Amino acid sequence: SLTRIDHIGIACHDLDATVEFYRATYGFEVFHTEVNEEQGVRQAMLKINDTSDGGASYLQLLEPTREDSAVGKWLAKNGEGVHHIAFGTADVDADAADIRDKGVRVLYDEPRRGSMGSRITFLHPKDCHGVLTELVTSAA
Amino acid sequence: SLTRIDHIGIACHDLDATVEFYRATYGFEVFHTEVNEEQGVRQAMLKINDTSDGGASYLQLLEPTREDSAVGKWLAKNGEGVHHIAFGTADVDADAADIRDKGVRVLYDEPRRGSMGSRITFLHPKDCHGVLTELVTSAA
Ligand SMILES: CC(C(=O)SCCNC(=O)CCNC(=O)[C@H](O)C(C)(C)COP(=O)(O)OP(=O)(O)OC[C@H]1O[C@@H](n2cnc3c(N)ncnc32)[C@H](O)[C@@H]1OP(=O)(O)O)=[N+]([O-])[O-]
Ligand SMILES: CC(C(=O)SCCNC(=O)CCNC(=O)[C@H](O)C(C)(C)COP(=O)(O)OP(=O)(O)OC[C@H]1O[C@@H](n2cnc3c(N)ncnc32)[C@H](O)[C@@H]1OP(=O)(O)O)=[N+]([O-])[O-]
Ligand SMILES: [Cl-]
Ligand SMILES: [Cl-]
Ligand SMILES: [Co+2]
Ligand SMILES: [Co+2]
Repeated sequence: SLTRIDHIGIACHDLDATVEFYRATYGFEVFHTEVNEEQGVRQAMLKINDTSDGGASYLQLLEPTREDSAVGKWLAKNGEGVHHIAFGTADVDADAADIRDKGVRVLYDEPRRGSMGSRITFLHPKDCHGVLTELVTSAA
Repeated sequence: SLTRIDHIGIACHDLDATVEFYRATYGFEVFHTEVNEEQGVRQAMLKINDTSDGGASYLQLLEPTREDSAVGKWLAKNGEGVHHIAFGTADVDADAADIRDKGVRVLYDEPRRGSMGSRITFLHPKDCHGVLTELVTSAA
């Protein structure tokens, strides 16, 4: 089952500048930073709250590491802003299979590594009324 | 203080069809529906989780009631997808004044009515790295 909003994926041109914006404006602090070279992003997670399923909700700020990447292509076309939304589940493999069986395109055969060792997959935005939708199971 | 992600505002052409998509695909159900004629939207709130500040996190699906509205203009330009993000606070007036004092444009002098009697205001996307950002205090 999808039991929380896990995060909002926000694309930006300069991760350090946009991190500073969220810290200065709202008092949000950095929970974690990492590079995902497969995905072609440098990311920062800002934790906003805990959630009733035992998880948490974050802002995931993403700067592309290369133009030839999902986020690099998207920023070039659209400018900075919301790139995707992510829902948390205790079983991404099972939930992804159930959604594949409804005819919504699941972009990975098998979940891939995401933030903080999580396992993630994506649903095609053109099957989700224009919203790139991620499914995530936390490593813990 | 901004203590939760309150909701994701998602624009759609057909509220009933997009509600059905979220119900069929993810098992989300409708928590509330209402029309906001000032804002020019028909909305449905889908509750995803409760949050550690005592509040909750929703998907807010929005269909325009008129072309000449924030969401009608935006859908015509961009197609369906994420329109805004909303953060919850126990004092929208105080937090909005603190953010106005940082030079981020606050679009209302005074918070206006939002979902379920909430009081809301917005920050200009061009001051927030491309993200239309709402601040909301729940009526309870
Ligand atoms: C590490 C991690 C992350 O979140 S990494 C996040 C970055 N990685 C990802 O996004 C991977 C998944 N995304 C993708 O594979 C691709 O970007 C998509 C789903 C396949 C689209 O790739 P395409 O190469 O087909 O892009 P393309 O520009 O060709 O566009 C294909 C269609 O999708 C639309 N589209 C593309 N990106 C979109 C987005 N982010 N949201 C909504 N619509 C989108 C686009 O406007 C076009 O619509 P249109 O036909 O109406 O004009 N984490 O830890 O949580
Ligand atoms: C009831 C409720 C709701 O949430 S009601 C939600 C619907 N209402 C609202 O959005 C009200 C707040 N929004 C607004 O007043 C306006 O839409 C904005 C902030 C002023 C923009 O209005 P404008 O008439 O200036 O729009 P305009 O198309 O002229 O565009 C002005 C600039 O803002 C950008 N922009 C417009 N809408 C945007 C959005 N949703 N996200 C990001 N960028 C946006 C746009 O791309 C352009 O950038 P560019 O210059 O780089 O091209 N609730 O209960 O929670
Ligand atoms: Cl890596
Ligand atoms: Cl009304
Ligand atoms: Co993500
Ligand atoms: Co809203």
